[PDB]
Amino acid sequence: IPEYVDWRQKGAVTPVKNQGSCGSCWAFSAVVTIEGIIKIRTGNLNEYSEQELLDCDRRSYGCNGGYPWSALQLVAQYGIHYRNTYPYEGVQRYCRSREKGPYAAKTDGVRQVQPYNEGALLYSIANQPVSVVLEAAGKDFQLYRGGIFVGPCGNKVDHAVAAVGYGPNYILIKNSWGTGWGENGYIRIKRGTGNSYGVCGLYTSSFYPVKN
Repeated sequence: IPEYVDWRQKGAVTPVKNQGSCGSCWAFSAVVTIEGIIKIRTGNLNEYSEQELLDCDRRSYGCNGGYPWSALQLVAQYGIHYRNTYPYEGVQRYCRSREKGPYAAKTDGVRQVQPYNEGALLYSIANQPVSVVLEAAGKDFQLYRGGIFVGPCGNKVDHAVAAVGYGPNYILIKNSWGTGWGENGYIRIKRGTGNSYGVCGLYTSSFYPVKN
């Protein structure tokens, strides 16, 4: 695997989104990975619906939070429409999938990255973007304006995000707080510190879609 990976220089990442007030980060995170794998397999970059996971994953708690792994199973069993067909509302409605016609994409399952393992995360990112969680509740995280973020933060992971690259000293994260946060919506979190949690808990639970 190479020293730098940035899926944006491969055209596999869509613009930065803003989830709003709704605790819909789990849905945001999942759709990053799905836009990623479908580009990698088909050579096309598409935007998919966070609002359909919001409404339709039963497992997760709508605007109160939820699970990128439940969302990514829903897309493996059923599929997902495009974003322009089932646009973001930032409120949980009921599941409208059956109304919006046949799914635009379906994936073939979901895998877990082995947790607490920087190298297994780096090797997964070198393959495609990955859904990751971290502790975002801290002020230092919220106030982040750019540079390689080192904390402070703990590991009471609370927020799902997508890892779309890495370098020698960082992992490159697409967040869902719009472009005025961070580096135009992105954060570079420090890696290689030897905290098996990863900085802010980054190594706690990572999942990626499987598409043949």
